[PDB]
Amino acid sequence: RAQKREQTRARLITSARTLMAERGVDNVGIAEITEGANIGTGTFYNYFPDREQLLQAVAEDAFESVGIALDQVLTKLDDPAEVFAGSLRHLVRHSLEDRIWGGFFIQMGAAHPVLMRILGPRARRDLLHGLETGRFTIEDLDLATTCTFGSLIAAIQMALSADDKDQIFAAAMLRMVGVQAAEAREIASRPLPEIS
Amino acid sequence: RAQKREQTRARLITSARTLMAERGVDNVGIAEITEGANIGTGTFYNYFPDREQLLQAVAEDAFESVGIALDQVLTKLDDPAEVFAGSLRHLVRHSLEDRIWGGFFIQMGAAHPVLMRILGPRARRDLLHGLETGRFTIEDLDLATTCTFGSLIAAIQMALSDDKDQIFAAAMLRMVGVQAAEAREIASRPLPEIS
Ligand SMILES: Oc1cccc(O)c1
Ligand SMILES: Oc1cccc(O)c1
Repeated sequence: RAQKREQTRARLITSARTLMAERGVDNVGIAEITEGANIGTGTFYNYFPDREQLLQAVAEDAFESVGIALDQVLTKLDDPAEVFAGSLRHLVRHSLEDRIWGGFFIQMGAAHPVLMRILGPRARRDLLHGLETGRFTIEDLDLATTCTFGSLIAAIQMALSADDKDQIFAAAMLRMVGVQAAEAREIASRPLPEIS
Repeated sequence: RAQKREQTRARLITSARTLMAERGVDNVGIAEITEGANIGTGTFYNYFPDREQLLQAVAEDAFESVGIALDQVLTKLDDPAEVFAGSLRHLVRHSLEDRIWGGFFIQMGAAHPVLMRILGPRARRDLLHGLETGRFTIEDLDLATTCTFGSLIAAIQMALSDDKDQIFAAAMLRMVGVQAAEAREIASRPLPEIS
């Protein structure tokens, strides 16, 4: 049935996440994942065409969780520049602390597309907000959104293979959207609201 | 000696580029490539472990050619901002007009590392100069250069799906501390022909 497939995909996603969180997205095979979901190994490809799709579902789950948490806290700040900066700083910190996250930004070339499906609409919103209040200067909204995540990935990959890294990165993104060079740094250094 | 091994590698690179420039990166296999280099299909793996390494070498060849060209023109301008902007615009224009380039950005996950090792040092140089001059405001030179290419890739991928090069360059200027208002002006000045 289609209902059986529905819950199995869900169980596989849960299995993959639990295992990768412990050992790394790169150190878990589908045999172990199918075991965790309680199904025959040779039956995996009955729910996912390949490994990548499953990886993407796990990444969506991770990014969406933070996205929702960010929408709960951050947006409650008045300065659009702080909302955007704070959001970015949380992503960077999560990347340097979550085993599974670091794995997404390195061993996954589809990180960008996933980030765009889940956090893109949120970032665009935050940027549009800053544009409407004259806080930001942006010529193309979609470009700023996609470049932000392209930069995030590169930024996290560098940091991972190496401290206010999050602050420095956020400042650069603030400057990219039209914030005075000196002001940007200050805004990216404001106390960061707890995300947990 | 293994000197022939080196010659073959070079011939394979030449073959892949010629073929991919006419048919597109994704429509050319080991079969066609080895044929252009005049060797058997199977012997391919005696020169490259995978098709991916050859693809990277072809991209290196294309990025280096433009890098060298830029080093002999753009760098002659007096405004560091315009040197950086113009260089980025050439990269965007090539990406949208050259069949082979489009393929590197939407058919190769190693785009960033290849760009970073060939153009990275060049962009970093131009950014440092602009930092010396006080034209830019950058806290971490490596971060700025790796972010520029991260952005370039994303920007090109989007475009590939009227003056997009100017807009991209302006945003990068803004990212490095250039006044939002004067950024678009600099990014719209006549572009010096690279070749
Ligand atoms: O959820 C997000 C992610 C990145 C930037 C932002 O403003 C919001
Ligand atoms: O060769 C390059 C490529 C991109 C930016 C730059 O300043 C130089």
